[PDB]
Amino acid sequence: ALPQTVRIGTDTTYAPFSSKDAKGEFIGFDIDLGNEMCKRMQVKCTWVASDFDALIPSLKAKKIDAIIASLSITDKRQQEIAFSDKLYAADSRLIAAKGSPIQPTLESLKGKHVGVLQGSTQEAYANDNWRTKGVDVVAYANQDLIYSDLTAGRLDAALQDEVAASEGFLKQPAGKEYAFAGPSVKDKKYFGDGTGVGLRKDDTELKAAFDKALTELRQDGTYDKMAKKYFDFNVYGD
Repeated sequence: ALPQTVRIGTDTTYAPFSSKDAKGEFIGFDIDLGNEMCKRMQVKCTWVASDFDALIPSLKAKKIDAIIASLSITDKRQQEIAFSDKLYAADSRLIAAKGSPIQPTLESLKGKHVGVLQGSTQEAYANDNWRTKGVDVVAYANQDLIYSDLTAGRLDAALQDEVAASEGFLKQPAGKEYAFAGPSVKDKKYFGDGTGVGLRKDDTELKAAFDKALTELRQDGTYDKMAKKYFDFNVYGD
């Protein structure tokens, strides 16, 4: 059976997907997606705020029943837990000066100076595809210096998470004359297969319910209406 009340864990420090408003209500695209799915599942859902690092432990311990918290669908996590179908993409993407012909390809990037955050999934992607193939990829301790190096012309391009740069640098005055260069880069190995509802492996009925609700709210246009509140692009991806 479904939970009487599905307890859904999230970390409310990640706008525009999950945060708290002035009245202490949970808000964001993750919250809209969860609530809409729950409505169609005809189950009660209670949101539970905690730190992201505690979510999978809480799920395994049955303190909560589901995770919606921009949780990447990784093969490593798939070994321990289950996921719904993709909620939206969490891919990376290059940023360069407006008008730049740069593409996220080895051919385009040879001769270029690319910056990436040290220790990141973006760094790993850039390492295997670009740096070891001869592209000047330089790793940074701090994202802020990546962006100030880009605007100063020290860097030609920066490889970042797509949505975070879209909400951050590209909407700040310093990023006004900058733009994504080429399409997002997609690879489950480095970036996962999108985000999804995190679930216990044996709760197959609950997975079936979330997946059914998601398919239905996507095909009747509710997904796109909800996403448009936060995003002016195809956040779902491919």
